[PDB]
Amino acid sequence: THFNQFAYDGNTYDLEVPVLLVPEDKSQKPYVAIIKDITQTKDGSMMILGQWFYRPEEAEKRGGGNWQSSDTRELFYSFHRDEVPAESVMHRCVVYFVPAHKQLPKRKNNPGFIVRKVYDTVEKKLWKLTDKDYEDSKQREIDVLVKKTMNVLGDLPDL
Amino acid sequence: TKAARKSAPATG
Repeated sequence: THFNQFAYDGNTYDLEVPVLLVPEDKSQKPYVAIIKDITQTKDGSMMILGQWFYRPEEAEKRGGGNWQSSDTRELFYSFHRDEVPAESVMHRCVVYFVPAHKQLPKRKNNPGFIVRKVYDTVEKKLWKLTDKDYEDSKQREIDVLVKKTMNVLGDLPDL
Repeated sequence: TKAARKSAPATG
C-alpha cells in the first residue's frame, strides 16, 4: 500500500520534496532527506522512504578526511535511501539544486540549502550534477531535481 | 514523534 501524500501534525507532505527529520542520535543535526515513497507497514505504522543529503563535514572522503563546505548552505545529495517513520518529520525545508554554470541565489531572497555535488558513498567521492559517471536513471534523478529547482528560480545569473 | 535512524551502507 503506497501513498502519494501524507498528513501529520497539520502539515501535508508530497513526494519528491525535501524534509527535515529528527535525528537518530540526539547530538546529530536534523537530517535532510528527499521523500521518495510513502508506504504503510503491516502493523499500520506509516513509513517514508527518504534519500539522504550529506553535510560536507560528515561525508567521508576516500583519503579518510572530510570536505570543507564552501557555503554554509552547502549540502551533498546522494542515493543512500532509508525507511524512516512518518512521525519523524519536522517540517518541509528548501533545497536548491543549482548547476555549475549558474551561480547561487542570494541569501535574503531565497534562504535554504544549496546543492552542487552528489556524494558517492560506495567510492566516497563527489559527482557533479551532470556527469558521465552517472547511470541513466541516476542522471535522470539529478536532472529532475535541477529542473524542479529551475521552475522555482527563473533567472540564471551566470558567473 | 519518533526519530529517524540512518543505515550504514557498504563502502569501498
